[PDB]
This record gives sequence, structure tokens and C-alpha cells, in this order.
Amino acid sequence: GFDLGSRYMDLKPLGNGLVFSAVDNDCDKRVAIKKIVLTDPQSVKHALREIKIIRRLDHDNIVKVFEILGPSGSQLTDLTELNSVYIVQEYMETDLANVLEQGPLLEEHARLFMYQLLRGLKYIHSANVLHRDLKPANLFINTEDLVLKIGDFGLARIMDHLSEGLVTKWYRSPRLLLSPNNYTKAIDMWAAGCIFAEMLTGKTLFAGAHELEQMQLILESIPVVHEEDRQELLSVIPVYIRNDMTEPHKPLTQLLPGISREAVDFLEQILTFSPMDRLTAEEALSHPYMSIYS
Ligand SMILES: [Mg+2]
Repeated sequence: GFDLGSRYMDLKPLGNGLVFSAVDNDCDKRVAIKKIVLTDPQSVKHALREIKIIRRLDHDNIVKVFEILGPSGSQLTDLTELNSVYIVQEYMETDLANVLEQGPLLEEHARLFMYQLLRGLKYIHSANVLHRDLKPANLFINTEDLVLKIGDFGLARIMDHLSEGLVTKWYRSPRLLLSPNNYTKAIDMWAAGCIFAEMLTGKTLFAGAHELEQMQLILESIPVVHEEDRQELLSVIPVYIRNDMTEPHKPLTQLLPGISREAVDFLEQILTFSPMDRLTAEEALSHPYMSIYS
């Protein structure tokens, strides 16, 4: 119903209305608009890093950016003299989290979406861009075409007051839990493995409520095969978890009951404890299970 600037019309919020649907009046096309509130200098730094990363990305499996708007909704030409900025971008029908709320995918859909996620990751990793917040809610779906696009580069960095409690732990790799300051390509790949499993089952694979429970759940199901890893872990993790990892639990195959052997075998090459053993996005795309799409 509301106008933003001289160009965007019929703004309707898409609980938390900082994300709107709007019509671009120069084309009469539906777009998405994210309002970004510039509160602190830690909020200006997060806005600017996000804007720089998203501007440089054009790929079939990445949400397109159209425009950056200033507080009044007029276009920016290239800013801590500003209370707010808007990001105008491709309107997407839904996100993978909304899809998985209605149950698991057929393997054929999970596989096709995985092939798109990996193609998106190969691209952003080639630009040395780490996403750092891969989860179903940041994977946008057009259901008619079965197109998956990676969006919400809010937490993204060029590889080179935490709000820790607002970051979901479910898609975090063992190395990210042990070494929290350092994002890597391999950390994105671990999250893609967890998202593949969730598409197959409709359930979070490792649903820990904090870092420690997340590590416990991963150790219950994923073996530590390198001595170097085992020694680091033994010196960091508490007694009850160390006890728990010599107790019997379900392996990956039993967390994915009735899923084809080929899907589980592919997944076992992504959900390796060590990133040294883990398929890169490029290696994953060239694995037989995925090369059927190439
Ligand atoms: Mg999101």
C-alpha cells in the first residue's frame, strides 16, 4: 500500500517487517526490498560488507540484486550520514525452510536442489566469498521451475556483543564449533551436507540447542578418523561428551532411514569430521551422484 521513493509502490511486509514485496513502477514487476537499519557502527560495517559482496555476484543460483536505496528510497550511486538503506532484489516465491515445514522432498527434488546449491557454492567460493549462514531459510525456491537460489549474505565475508544466541548451531561444522573466528570454504560445504540430509528426511540432522550439544550430536554419528583431530577434541570437550563418544549411537545411515544408498554414500563424503577429507563444491559436482545433472 505504501510508496518508497519515486519508483517503488505497494510495499507489503513479507512477524518481522524489514523485508517487503513491492512493484517497480518503471516495469510493473514485483521485487523484494530489505530495509537495513543503521543503528551502531557495528551495524554500518555489516551493511557495507553485505552490499559490496552482493553487488559483484551474478549467477543462476544466487538471488539477483537490482538497487541500493538511501533513507528516502532514492537510488545510491557508487554512508554513516544515513539512518537506513534498502536493498532491492529478485522476488522469490518461497524459501526451503517453508517447503520442508510441509514434509521431506522426493530424492529427485532433494538431489536437484543439492546440485543447484553446489553450483551456487562453486561460484561464490571461486570469488573467495564464504556465505557463513547456509541454512534452508536462506535458500530461495521458485516452485514452478524448481530453481534454488542462495540469498541473505548478511553474515558473508571475503575468506582472508556477538549475538551468539541468534546464530543457529544446526549447520555449523565441528571445526567452526572448535575454532569460531575462522570461516572456510569447507564450512559452507558442511552446511550443504546438513541441508541435503534435511531435504531427504524433513528433519534437522543435528539439532543442538548450543555449541556443546551440537558437538555431542555430531560426535554421536560422525567418526573422528585423524589422531590430530582426536587429540584437539580430547583437550577441549568435557568428560560427559568424551564418555558419550564411546557409547553406542545411530550412524548417518540410521539418521536417514529408507534413503537410497547412493545419497547416503555421497553425503558421507561431505559430513567428514575433518575438512581435509571433505569434498569441495567442485569435487562434489564432479561426483557421479551429481554429474548426472552436468
Ligand atoms: Mg534469512
